[PDB]
Amino acid sequence: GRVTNQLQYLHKVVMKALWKHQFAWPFRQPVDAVKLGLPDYHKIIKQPMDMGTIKRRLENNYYWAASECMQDFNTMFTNCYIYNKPTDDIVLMAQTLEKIFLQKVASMPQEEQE
Amino acid sequence: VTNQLQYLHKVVMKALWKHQFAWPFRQPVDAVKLGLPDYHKIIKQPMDMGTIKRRLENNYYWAASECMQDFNTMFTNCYIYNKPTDDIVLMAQTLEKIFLQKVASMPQEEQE
Ligand SMILES: Cc1ccc(-c2c(C)noc2C)cc1S(=O)(=O)NC1CCCC1
Ligand SMILES: Cc1ccc(-c2c(C)noc2C)cc1S(=O)(=O)NC1CCCC1
Repeated sequence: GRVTNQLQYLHKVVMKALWKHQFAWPFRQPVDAVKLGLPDYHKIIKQPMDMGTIKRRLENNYYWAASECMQDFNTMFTNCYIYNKPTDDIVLMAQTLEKIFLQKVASMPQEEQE
Repeated sequence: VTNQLQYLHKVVMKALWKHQFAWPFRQPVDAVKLGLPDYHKIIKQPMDMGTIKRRLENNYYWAASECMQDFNTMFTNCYIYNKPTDDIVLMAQTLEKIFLQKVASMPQEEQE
């Protein structure tokens, strides 16, 4: 990967806002399926993702393009909607964080420049 | 009309609308037709491409982020309502990836 204007933005503007949010705590580290008593979690969710993984990937220059990092955010929220029951609080927490994500993504620099 | 909404109409909706996986999303979920009596009990804001397109055509949106949320609600409903193993979820995941890909290249400063 590399460093771009868009990836800096996703790191310093989007991720920072999401990270500090009051609903963000369950999303800051990987789902610990053992520590939460969810033996079926990895049977259902084949691609785990979390903001700590995404953050570390931004810090180590893992992404080549902004959309790659955006895909990871989407996977994180998608896993949550897919695995949990519609009425679970975590679902509402993901939706709120996801809306902030889309709002902030709308204001990202238009041309990806290294 | 803003620059961003025209991008969402001409680039994003254009790509998504004509996709081979788009057909289940082109019109509102018809719960009677699809035999899903609990659909509207679980899903409280139904959303679909036909609605989003109609809205883009009739200048309903005041901001790009408002259209983006609709697209997002449409996909989120799908993941929340359906079983993880259903094909519709796969189809939604594929469309949403294109959405995000295109959205990453949208004009940045929403000017009227
Ligand atoms: C502690 C925790 C962390 C992550 C998850 C989680 C995420 C995120 N996505 O799926 C699951 C399951 C669930 C949990 S939890 O143990 O289910 N607790 C939830 C109650 C309401 C908010 C948190
Ligand atoms: C025909 C149809 C249309 C819409 C849905 C749908 C959407 C969109 N979101 O939730 C449901 C349920 C489901 C169906 S369906 O009847 O479940 N058939 C699907 C199987 C794979 C492709 C079509």
